[PDB]
Amino acid sequence: IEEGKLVIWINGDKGYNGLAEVGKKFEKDTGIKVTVEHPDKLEEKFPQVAATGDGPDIIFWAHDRFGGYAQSGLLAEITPAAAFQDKLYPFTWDAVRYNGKLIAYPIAVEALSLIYNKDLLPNPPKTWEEIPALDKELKAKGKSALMFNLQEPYFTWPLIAADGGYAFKYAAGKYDIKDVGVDNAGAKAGLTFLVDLIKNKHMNADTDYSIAEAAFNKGETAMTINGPWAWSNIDTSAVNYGVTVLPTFKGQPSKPFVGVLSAGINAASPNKELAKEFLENYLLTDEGLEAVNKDKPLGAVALKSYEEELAKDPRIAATMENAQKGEIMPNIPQMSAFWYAVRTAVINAASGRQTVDAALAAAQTNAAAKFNFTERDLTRDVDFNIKGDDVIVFLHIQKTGGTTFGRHLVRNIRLEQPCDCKAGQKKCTCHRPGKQESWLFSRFSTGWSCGLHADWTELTNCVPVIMDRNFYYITMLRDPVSRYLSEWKHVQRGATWKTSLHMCDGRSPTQDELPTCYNGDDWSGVTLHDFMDCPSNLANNRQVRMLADLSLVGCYNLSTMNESERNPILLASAKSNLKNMAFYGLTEFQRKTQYLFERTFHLRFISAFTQINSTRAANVELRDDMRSRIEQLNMLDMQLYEFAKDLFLQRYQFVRQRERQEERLKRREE
Ligand SMILES: O=C(O)[C@H]1O[C@@H](Oc2ccc([N+](=O)[O-])cc2)[C@H](O)[C@@H](O)[C@@H]1O[C@H]1O[C@H](CO)[C@@H](O[C@@H]2O[C@@H](C(=O)O)[C@@H](O[C@H]3O[C@H](CO)[C@@H](O[C@@H]4O[C@H](C(=O)O)[C@@H](O[C@H]5O[C@H](CO)[C@@H](O)[C@H](O)[C@H]5NS(=O)(=O)O)[C@H](O)[C@H]4O)[C@H](O)[C@H]3NS(=O)(=O)O)[C@H](O)[C@H]2OS(=O)(=O)O)[C@H](O)[C@H]1NS(=O)(=O)O
Ligand SMILES: OC[C@H]1O[C@H](O[C@H]2[C@H](O)[C@@H](O)[C@@H](O[C@H]3[C@H](O)[C@@H](O)[C@@H](O[C@H]4[C@H](O)[C@@H](O)[C@@H](O)O[C@@H]4CO)O[C@@H]3CO)O[C@@H]2CO)[C@H](O)[C@@H](O)[C@@H]1O
Ligand SMILES: Nc1ncnc2c1ncn2[C@@H]1O[C@H](COP(=O)(O)O)[C@@H](OP(=O)(O)O)[C@H]1O
Ligand SMILES: [Cl-]
Ligand SMILES: [Cl-]
Ligand SMILES: [Cl-]
Ligand code: NA
Ligand code: NA
Ligand code: NA
Ligand code: NA
Repeated sequence: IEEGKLVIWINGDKGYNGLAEVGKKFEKDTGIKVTVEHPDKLEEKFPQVAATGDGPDIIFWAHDRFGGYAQSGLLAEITPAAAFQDKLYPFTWDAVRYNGKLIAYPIAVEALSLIYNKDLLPNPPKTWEEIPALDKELKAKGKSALMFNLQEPYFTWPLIAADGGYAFKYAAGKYDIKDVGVDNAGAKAGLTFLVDLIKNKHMNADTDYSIAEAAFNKGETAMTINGPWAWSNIDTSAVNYGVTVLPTFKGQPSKPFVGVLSAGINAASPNKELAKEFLENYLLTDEGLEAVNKDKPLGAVALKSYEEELAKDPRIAATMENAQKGEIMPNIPQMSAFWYAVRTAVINAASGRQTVDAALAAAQTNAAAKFNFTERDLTRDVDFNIKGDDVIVFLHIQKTGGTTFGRHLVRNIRLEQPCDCKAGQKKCTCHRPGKQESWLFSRFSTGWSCGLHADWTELTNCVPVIMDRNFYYITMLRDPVSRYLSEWKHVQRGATWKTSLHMCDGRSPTQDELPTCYNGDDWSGVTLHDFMDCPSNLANNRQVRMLADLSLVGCYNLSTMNESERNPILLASAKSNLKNMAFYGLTEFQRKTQYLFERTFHLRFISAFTQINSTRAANVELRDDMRSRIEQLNMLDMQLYEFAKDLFLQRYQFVRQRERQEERLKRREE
């Protein structure tokens, strides 16, 4: 981001040419250039890049995305004088308040309306229920009743919400993120109605924004559902159209989710005062908003003065009627998870590939961020025969507390013949009774015989050969921000693990495949910024990479597939390999780790594990924006760890409960 310039991101359906005109007036008056851009998926890109030092100075989107950005420390708190605040409606400032603080400037209120072609349909239907009859009439005339975007849940939500669907329950002054309303009876009735429209061929599951718009603007369909921004192209096509209240469902109004177009200032912007000037003194004026509105209409604008001027527009009147009947969107971080969940459910139900009930049940789980596991997933019972052919393999991922855990395995297990650890010696002899055979494959027993910090791909391909059986793989995991910081501090004091083989498909990577991040013998002294800056840093997503089958993505050769393909493959593979291990622990839960290891393998430790809170990672003072960048660099690991933590804690609860029941049944004999 350059100082002395402004870069603005706004969505491609908004009046970006008009906004650019406002930017040119600002430049005329100040010599400060303003660049407007409309990148694809800007709302996903922003948290990915703002966290570094790219990204725009100002980001426009509906307010629902901004709580998540604010929680990650990506937005500047905005500081409008009371005089300026009174220029906009309080309704709209509420939309942009997060945890007591204002995090953007409200621009305009948007709600979906029913848009109809007066030359085909001079009185639009008041109910969804009458649409099938109407369509049958229109099809006899070579036309259809209704087409609108079925791919984005924003457009189908009004119907799903009408009879009772909700996102998050509002209770006791906040949104309850555990009380999700996507699979209740009302939600199902709404979605069932839409699925039925499609089954009876009144609508097509494939219809998206473009297809619906093209059909309406060409007079092929009598109605569409869309926002104020859409009116411009309709006027361009010279359709004679009206904008009205959405139809009712089961006698109740359609309830669109209401958005407030909002302008946030990037926390990493060196231009915060200039951004403030532009927004307050150029855009949020009658003239600024008029310039944007003339390009693509904004809806009901937040600035009282200009909102009064346009209030008489019946299109805006209908927009206000639908907005009053709907609900303002929450701005909480969990909104994007809600939307992603509903997006998928609606597509799969609409296609007929999944029933409404199953699809919404899946959305419910996802929106509430829950994990369902089978009994088999929770039950890990290993008749561990040290006398037999069983071998425990400890896959040690760097900085997960593996030195501690590995020392526990060789020093701390009560065995008839425990490991023989001679004083002042690194390794131990962990042999079966009476034999010269090892029961533990690990750094402190066999050594790094399949390579330094051999990962899942290496171990599974090397261990069986180098020991000739039942192999019981185990590992430890750590929250990724802490694990990443720990690795940065260890590298900063000389760690490189440069002798690791990184073997996959029978060879090590080439330098082109895996470039080194440092010149010279090591990366000692590196700052966190420079650590984060190397694209090929093996610290990034280390736990996923080391638990996945790397052959599935072409090993270390990043040209063999795109990131959009490679990433889901890695995550799924790591989840599967982890889940299917005999056991794993979490660094943050030392005692639960001990207990589950003991109950999995039917072993006991001599001395209790202990929790060390005062780690080197814990001592790093971490800005929220920086934490967020570390999360983004480790996003696969963040997902793996969320999964792993939940499974681990569900395993703990399951095993403890069972043990408590057993004790009790025993007492209920005596
Ligand atoms: O045996 C020979 O061939 C011998 O021959 C001699 O010549 C003759 C001998 C005899 C006769 N005769 O007539 O009788 C004639 C001639 C010749 O002079 C020798 O050069 C030659 O020796 C060669 O072979 C021997 C046997 O293989 C080698 O000795 C082995 O290896 C040594 C070594 O590699 O240094 C040494 O191993 C011990 O020390 C290592 C280094 O510390 C240990 O490995 C390290 O483990 C670290 C760890 O786990 O902590 C790891 O650290 C990294 O990860 C951790 C955890 O994440 C981080 O904390 C660290 O920060 C991180 N550091 S990093 O970022 O820098 O990576 C390290 O990476 C890893 O290197 C090793 O575990 C330890 N083994 S031990 O405990 O068992 O002792 C030993 O002497 C020996 O090991 S072993 O074979 O017994 O297992 C010798 O090196 C080799 N010399 S060479 O010149 O040919 O290469
Ligand atoms: O990978 C699947 C898709 O993911 C991406 O879309 C996501 C967004 O990132 C989420 O934020 C959300 O989108 C919401 C949006 O936040 C909300 O404001 C509303 O968007 C309206 C907008 O208010 C209005 O101004 C106008 O622009 O129409 C928008 C709807 O098209 O509703 C959205 C949900 O429909 O969820 C979506 C996933 O549905 C990514 O951008 C996609 O390209 C990708 O396919
Ligand atoms: N019992 C324990 N409780 C909490 N953290 C522990 C621990 N034993 C080790 N760790 C942490 O695990 C990291 C070392 O992992 P490894 O042995 O795999 O290199 C260190 O993190 P820090 O570097 O942040 O201090 C260390 O503090
Ligand atoms: Cl070794
Ligand atoms: Cl614990
Ligand atoms: Cl037990
Ligand atoms: Na040795
Ligand atoms: Na260490
Ligand atoms: Na160096
Ligand atoms: Na800290």
